[PDB]
Amino acid sequence: RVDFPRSRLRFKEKLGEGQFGEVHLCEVDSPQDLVHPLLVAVKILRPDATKNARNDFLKEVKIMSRLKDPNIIRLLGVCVQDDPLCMITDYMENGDLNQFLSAHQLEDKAAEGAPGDPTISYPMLLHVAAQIASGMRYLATLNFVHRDLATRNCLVGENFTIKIADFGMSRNLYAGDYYRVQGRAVLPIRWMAWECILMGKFTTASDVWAFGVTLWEVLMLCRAQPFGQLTDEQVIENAGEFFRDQGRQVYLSRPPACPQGLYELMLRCWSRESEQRPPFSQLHRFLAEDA
Ligand SMILES: Nc1ncc(Oc2cccc(CCNC(=O)c3cccc(OC(F)(F)F)c3)c2)cn1
Repeated sequence: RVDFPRSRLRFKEKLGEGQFGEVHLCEVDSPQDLVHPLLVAVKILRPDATKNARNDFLKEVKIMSRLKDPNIIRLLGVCVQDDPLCMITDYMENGDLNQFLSAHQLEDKAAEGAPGDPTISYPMLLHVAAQIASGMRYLATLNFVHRDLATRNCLVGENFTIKIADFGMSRNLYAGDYYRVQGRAVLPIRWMAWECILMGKFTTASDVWAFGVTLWEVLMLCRAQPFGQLTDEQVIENAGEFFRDQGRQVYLSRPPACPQGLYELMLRCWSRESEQRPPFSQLHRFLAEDA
């Protein structure tokens, strides 16, 4: 099945960089002809990319080809017949959600405002969170497990639209969010269900746990790291307390912006029993309909 026409991509700005690739903002004139212009993001494999990096790139494209939802990153096209390998996706103009919320302050306003405005309202936070829940609801229907849900992996577009993505665990900006040990998978422990930390297997139910923490982030306006006053080792030992179930495990505290009713739903996402955690359809309905 034919590549996207590589010649159509007019490169404008370099958005980001990794040791293997770089991401660019491109515009596409006359998107009408493709069966004023469209902005897209493209990830391109750098010419010095190892054999292993190329393989990972091709697998990433295949994985991404599964996912077709308004609130998940979308694979618009590819250029892989020739080099450099190219992956084309939605451009989300307001960047990653963690940096976005970090730059905002909470205000009680009836004005929807703009993503550029210095403040954001509580109803809008609920709307951000609902969109993530809706994305995750879709992934759950495919039994697709994300494994790294967090605000650093979400993107914000015009009019506060949200898309879930996955940028890997290697960005220096978020190094503090990962627990690294020689010979082991890198783990986002502060977002991980206890059974994930102890046994290393991920499920939709552990994605629900991570969503609870992602919700906590959003309601904190990303002002502080989950369990930020505790060390990595204490976070890992906390998973042990969940397993022993002697009532000594600890939870994230209620954000100021978070009403008690919503907090109680958040706490359910952190149920010891995976089966007692809310399904994403119920999480989505609560945020979309129940404030
Ligand atoms: N400004 C701006 N605008 C848009 C932008 O986005 C991208 C730009 C270039 C490349 C990508 C794709 C990265 N790969 C994934 O996201 C990925 C991979 C595997 C599974 C996966 O599952 C999931 F969708 F469920 F998460 C997701 C996104 C970034 N910056």
